[PDB]
Amino acid sequence: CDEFDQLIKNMAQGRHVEVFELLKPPSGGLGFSVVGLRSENELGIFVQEIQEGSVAHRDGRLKETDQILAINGQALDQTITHQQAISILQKAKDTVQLVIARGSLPQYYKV
Repeated sequence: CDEFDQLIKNMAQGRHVEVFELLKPPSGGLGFSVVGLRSENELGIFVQEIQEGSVAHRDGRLKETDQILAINGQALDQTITHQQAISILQKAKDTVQLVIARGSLPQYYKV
Protein backbone atom coordinates (compact mmCIF):
# COMPACT_ATOMS: atom_id res chain seq x y z
CA CYS A 1 0.00 0.00 0.00
CA ASP A 2 2.90 2.40 0.79
CA GLU A 3 4.22 0.98 -2.49
CA PHE A 4 1.29 2.58 -4.39
CA ASP A 5 2.39 6.03 -3.19
CA GLN A 6 5.90 5.39 -4.59
CA LEU A 7 4.49 4.02 -7.86
CA ILE A 8 2.72 7.34 -8.28
CA LYS A 9 5.84 9.41 -7.44
CA ASN A 10 7.67 7.40 -10.14
CA MET A 11 5.02 8.13 -12.72
CA ALA A 12 4.91 11.79 -11.67
CA GLN A 13 8.70 12.18 -11.86
CA GLY A 14 8.70 15.35 -9.77
CA ARG A 15 5.47 16.79 -11.10
CA HIS A 16 3.01 18.11 -8.53
CA VAL A 17 0.56 15.32 -7.80
CA GLU A 18 -2.98 15.76 -6.46
CA VAL A 19 -5.73 13.35 -5.51
CA PHE A 20 -9.32 14.36 -5.91
CA GLU A 21 -12.84 13.03 -5.94
CA LEU A 22 -15.55 13.98 -8.46
CA LEU A 23 -19.21 12.92 -8.34
CA LYS A 24 -20.11 11.49 -11.73
CA PRO A 25 -23.79 12.27 -12.47
CA PRO A 26 -26.14 9.39 -13.39
CA SER A 27 -25.98 10.64 -17.00
CA GLY A 28 -23.43 12.96 -18.68
CA GLY A 29 -20.00 11.78 -17.61
CA LEU A 30 -17.32 13.77 -15.84
CA GLY A 31 -17.02 16.05 -18.89
CA PHE A 32 -13.54 15.76 -20.29
CA SER A 33 -11.77 13.78 -23.01
CA VAL A 34 -8.36 12.08 -22.98
CA VAL A 35 -5.49 11.03 -25.24
CA GLY A 36 -2.69 8.49 -24.82
CA LEU A 37 0.90 9.62 -25.24
CA ARG A 38 3.85 7.24 -25.41
CA SER A 39 7.05 8.06 -23.51
CA GLU A 40 10.26 6.02 -23.76
CA ASN A 41 11.10 5.69 -20.02
CA GLU A 42 5.37 3.06 -21.62
CA LEU A 43 2.06 5.11 -21.81
CA GLY A 44 0.18 8.04 -20.16
CA ILE A 45 -3.42 9.26 -20.25
CA PHE A 46 -3.72 13.04 -20.59
CA VAL A 47 -6.73 15.34 -20.18
CA GLN A 48 -7.62 17.16 -23.44
CA GLU A 49 -10.83 19.16 -23.56
CA ILE A 50 -12.88 19.95 -20.50
CA GLN A 51 -16.50 20.34 -21.39
CA GLU A 52 -18.21 23.59 -20.34
CA GLY A 53 -20.81 23.13 -17.60
CA SER A 54 -19.40 19.74 -16.64
CA VAL A 55 -18.60 18.36 -13.21
CA ALA A 56 -14.91 18.42 -14.20
CA HIS A 57 -15.21 22.05 -15.30
CA ARG A 58 -17.33 23.25 -12.40
CA ASP A 59 -15.10 21.49 -9.92
CA GLY A 60 -12.39 23.72 -11.42
CA ARG A 61 -9.37 21.71 -10.30
CA LEU A 62 -8.67 19.42 -13.28
CA LYS A 63 -6.83 20.96 -16.30
CA GLU A 64 -5.93 20.21 -19.90
CA THR A 65 -2.51 18.50 -20.08
CA ASP A 66 -2.71 16.83 -16.67
CA GLN A 67 -2.06 13.10 -16.53
CA ILE A 68 -4.40 10.65 -14.79
CA LEU A 69 -2.11 8.43 -12.74
CA ALA A 70 -4.77 6.51 -10.82
CA ILE A 71 -8.54 5.88 -10.86
CA ASN A 72 -10.28 4.70 -7.69
CA GLY A 73 -6.97 3.23 -6.43
CA GLN A 74 -6.08 1.53 -9.74
CA ALA A 75 -2.69 2.82 -10.93
CA LEU A 76 -2.66 3.21 -14.72
CA ASP A 77 0.58 1.21 -15.05
CA GLN A 78 1.69 -1.00 -17.97
CA THR A 79 -0.83 -3.66 -16.80
CA ILE A 80 -3.58 -2.10 -18.95
CA THR A 81 -3.98 -0.47 -22.38
CA HIS A 82 -5.07 3.10 -23.02
CA GLN A 83 -8.50 1.99 -24.16
CA GLN A 84 -8.74 -0.09 -20.94
CA ALA A 85 -8.00 3.16 -19.07
CA ILE A 86 -10.84 4.91 -20.87
CA SER A 87 -13.17 2.01 -20.25
CA ILE A 88 -12.48 2.18 -16.51
CA LEU A 89 -13.14 5.93 -16.50
CA GLN A 90 -16.37 5.44 -18.43
CA LYS A 91 -17.71 2.49 -16.39
CA ALA A 92 -16.93 4.20 -13.04
CA LYS A 93 -20.14 5.16 -11.22
CA ASP A 94 -20.87 7.92 -8.65
CA THR A 95 -17.84 9.25 -6.69
CA VAL A 96 -14.74 8.79 -8.80
CA GLN A 97 -11.28 9.31 -7.19
CA LEU A 98 -8.55 10.54 -9.57
CA VAL A 99 -4.87 10.90 -8.85
CA ILE A 100 -3.35 13.60 -11.06
CA ALA A 101 0.00 14.97 -12.09
CA ARG A 102 0.17 18.60 -13.29
CA GLY A 103 1.00 18.96 -16.98
CA SER A 104 3.12 16.62 -19.13
CA LEU A 105 6.84 15.99 -19.44
CA PRO A 106 9.29 16.43 -22.36
CA GLN A 107 9.42 12.59 -22.59
CA TYR A 108 5.89 12.43 -24.01
CA TYR A 109 6.71 15.01 -26.70
CA LYS A 110 9.16 12.73 -28.50
CA VAL A 111 7.92 11.42 -31.82
